[PDB]
Amino acid sequence: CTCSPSHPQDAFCNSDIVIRAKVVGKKLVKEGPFGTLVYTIKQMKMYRGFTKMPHVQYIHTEASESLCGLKLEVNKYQYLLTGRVYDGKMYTGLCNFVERWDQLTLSQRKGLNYRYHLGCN
Amino acid sequence: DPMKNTCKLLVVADHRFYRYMGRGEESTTTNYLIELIDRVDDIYRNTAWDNAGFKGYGIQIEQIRILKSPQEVKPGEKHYNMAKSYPNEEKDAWDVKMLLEQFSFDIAEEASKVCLAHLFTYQDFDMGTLGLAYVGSPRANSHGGVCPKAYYSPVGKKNIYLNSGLTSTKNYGKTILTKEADLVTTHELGHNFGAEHDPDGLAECAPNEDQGGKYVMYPIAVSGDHENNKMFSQCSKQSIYKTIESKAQECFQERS
Ligand code: NA
Ligand SMILES: [Zn+2]
Repeated sequence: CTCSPSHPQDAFCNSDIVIRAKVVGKKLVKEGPFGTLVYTIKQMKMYRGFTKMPHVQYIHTEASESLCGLKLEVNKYQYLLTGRVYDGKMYTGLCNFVERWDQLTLSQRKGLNYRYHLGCN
Repeated sequence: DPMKNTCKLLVVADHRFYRYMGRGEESTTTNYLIELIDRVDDIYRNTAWDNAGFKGYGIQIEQIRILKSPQEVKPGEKHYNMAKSYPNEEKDAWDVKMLLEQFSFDIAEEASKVCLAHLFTYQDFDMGTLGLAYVGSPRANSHGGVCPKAYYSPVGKKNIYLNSGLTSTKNYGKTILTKEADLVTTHELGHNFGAEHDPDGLAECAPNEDQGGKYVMYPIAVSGDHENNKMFSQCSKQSIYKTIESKAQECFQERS
């Protein structure tokens, strides 16, 4: 899987969901060619996607990284997640804007708050 | 057995690539692919998978299939070369994972006769995704990657092969540069050869710019100017070496 990073303000509006949820829960693997993975997360402050899918609980991703599967971590720190809504579910991929809330610099969180603009619409 | 040192690949250009990259011209499409594959082969063949003399392993085109026009489908049915995108028509591109599966399903018959099959398209996949591929493996029963090993698709009701991957040269409404396109394919064929992403934290295999930059298996495509960009990390080497040492005898052929 290969991604080309771009702008986070663009990624923000392009995504259906933008939350700062935690992964205090865990990860569950499924069957198939290579497999699917489903993380259980406790949402917190949603910044986008109140309409589409108000409050998310399960985030789906491919199990294989080569197929753009997303790699997170159990009962660990907070993440700023983005994703899409499809058939009543949220799917995130390696190419989606994702970052540990820890690493998120003061500069970025400042730009994140520039959500007030909501630009999108 | 440095005789069977070449993975022959079936290269396929869908109708979007033909129209948008080849500008509806056969020779332009053909030359773009041949030159791209030759530059990918150059990286591979000069790579010593053991830091010694285990090199000369590469990729060569067995055949180029250029689909000049979209595939006609009876309503309700889908095909990787159809005019419309899937599952969401309105979008310029298919769901990237879904397109690879569809391609694998439709090319099954032909993919069964080659080391690898690769689809080249021109569509703006979401969140800047340029490509993807099934990872290879030395495990005698590996389904994905180099060497066709039939996988039975329950819903397909037939054998399909996961010796595939795809590259798109479109991103954010723009055509990417050849230098970038070459690295996308090197990386996808890389998974096919058994490599996983270059990990961080360990970063012996993901150097910072001041060290030469990322190696080809890093997941973020970005540029292609740093020195390491056209080379495989030690992490990929170990990984690919085992895969080759095991699968070469099974499907690799003689060069040229
Ligand atoms: Na794109
Ligand atoms: Zn990859």
